[PDB]
Amino acid sequence: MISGLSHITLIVKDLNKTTAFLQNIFNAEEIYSSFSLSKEKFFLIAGLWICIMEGDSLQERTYNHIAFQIQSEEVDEYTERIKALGVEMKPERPRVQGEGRSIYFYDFDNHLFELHAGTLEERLKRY
Amino acid sequence: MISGLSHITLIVKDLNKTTAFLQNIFNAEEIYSSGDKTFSLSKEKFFLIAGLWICIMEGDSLQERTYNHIAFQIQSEEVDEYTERIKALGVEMKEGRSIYFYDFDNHLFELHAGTLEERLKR
Repeated sequence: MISGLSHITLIVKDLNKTTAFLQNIFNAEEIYSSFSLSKEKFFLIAGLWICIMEGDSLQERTYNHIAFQIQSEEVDEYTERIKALGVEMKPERPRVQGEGRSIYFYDFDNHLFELHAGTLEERLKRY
Repeated sequence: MISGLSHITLIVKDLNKTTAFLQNIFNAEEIYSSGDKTFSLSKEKFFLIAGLWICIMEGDSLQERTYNHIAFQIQSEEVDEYTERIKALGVEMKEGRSIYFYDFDNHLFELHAGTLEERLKR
């Protein structure tokens, strides 16, 4: 069986610019930096290992994405933080009852990120 | 501050085919299903894989393959086992430490043997 999540790998055209992005918004803690076969850095974000690699590859924008957990009270604060950095944010997404609030925004390489204030239990409860 | 991972959302063309893929390889447990084509409401399912909430929504597959991907952890002793199990599904694969393969929607997945924590020793 699967032990769990190992890490998430994102390819970006500008590693230093993305690094700043992650450190500002996610309080990402760099724990590794690339003789290396590629320019990459590993960050620890809320217990999750995120690997960023510099490269030309660019995935078209889609709803395939990662969602991090935040508390309801923090929605406005993160909204202000994203707004401050001029990063593109999505408008309010339609929701069903039991589905908590979320914020959606992009990095500089078509990666959509979600900050979700809801829970799985609430979602399944009504269900 | 961000307390951790909430969930991972993937878009796939065939939800029933993907569900089989998830259950077979990752021992994914379906815990939720919604959708009503007569109500113009697309299909969506929730699965639990090693305690992780995975949301799957039916839609378009990724247009091209890129190195952006998710990596799940397994045991080193399990590398050969998972290699063969993946092969049995006909999906394309790119006893070491990492297995790379795609599902039917151009999503690159990685099965990593060992912990990145231990990986740090370059």
